[PDB]
Amino acid sequence: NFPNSTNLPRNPSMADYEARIFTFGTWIYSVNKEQLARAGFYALGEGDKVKCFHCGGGLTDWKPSEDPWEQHAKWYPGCKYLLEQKGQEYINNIHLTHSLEECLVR
Ligand SMILES: C[C@@H]1CN(CC(=O)N2CCCC2)CC[NH2+]1
Ligand SMILES: [Zn+2]
Repeated sequence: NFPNSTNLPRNPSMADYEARIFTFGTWIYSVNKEQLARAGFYALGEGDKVKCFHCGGGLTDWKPSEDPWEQHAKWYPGCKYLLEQKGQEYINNIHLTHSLEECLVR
């Protein structure tokens, strides 16, 4: 499934922060659930699989050093939720950061 880059959320049932939060339940994983919800993510109930309510972009295997908004920008750069909450300056920063990384680690 392709990522939603329209201004309309793919899962409007999950558009409220309240809604997203309930999906987690007791959360054992290394990334903060409220942080994840704030970044538009709700839990799938399979390991630490989250999905963004707006773009539908899915992310998994959360390391403690990984930020929700950073990972959102990384994999779902076309998400209009992301664009709106963070701004384009932030998204460019994130991209330049990750690309410069993949060329210093590399
Ligand atoms: C949270 C972070 C996400 N990474 C990539 C991922 O989960 N993807 C699934 C769809 C394509 C990118 C793995 C490491 N942990
Ligand atoms: Zn998104």
